[PDB]
Amino acid sequence: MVDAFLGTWKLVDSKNFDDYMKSLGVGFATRQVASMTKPTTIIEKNGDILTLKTHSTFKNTEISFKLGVEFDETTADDRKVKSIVTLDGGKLVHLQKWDGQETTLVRELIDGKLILTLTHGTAVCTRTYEKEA
Ligand SMILES: CCCCCCCC/C=C/CCCCCCCC(=O)O
Repeated sequence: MVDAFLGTWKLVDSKNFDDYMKSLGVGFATRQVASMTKPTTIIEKNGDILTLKTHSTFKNTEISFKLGVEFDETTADDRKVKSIVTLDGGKLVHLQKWDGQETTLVRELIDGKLILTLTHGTAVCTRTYEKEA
């Protein structure tokens, strides 16, 4: 059900990431470096366990989870959140909760590209990834 998402993906477009980061309280210097990074996202599965790596010249993260089962996560910007990832309408929907706040990270495949939509507050960022062979 999550198979088309699997593989190695490289960032090729980003819209409103600064707005999203600023909404989360990320400092200007971090936003500045992040605005010039092009991460690689690697999504792998082993049975019911997905592992999602995000690699860059700036920061790296890795999470492992089962769909539909809450997990603790420490984000790239050091938020300690309660997370859950599901499939909804064919999209991979990652919801993070902390301090009564929420943000969603929604991934969907359009014409073979992976679109990541990040929403926090009123900020909506769209990042496009292309698959590495
Ligand atoms: C791990 C790569 C880090 C990139 C720099 C991020 C700076 C700190 C910002 C944190 C806010 C949360 C961002 C989540 C999305 C990361 C980029 C993406 O996967 O397309």
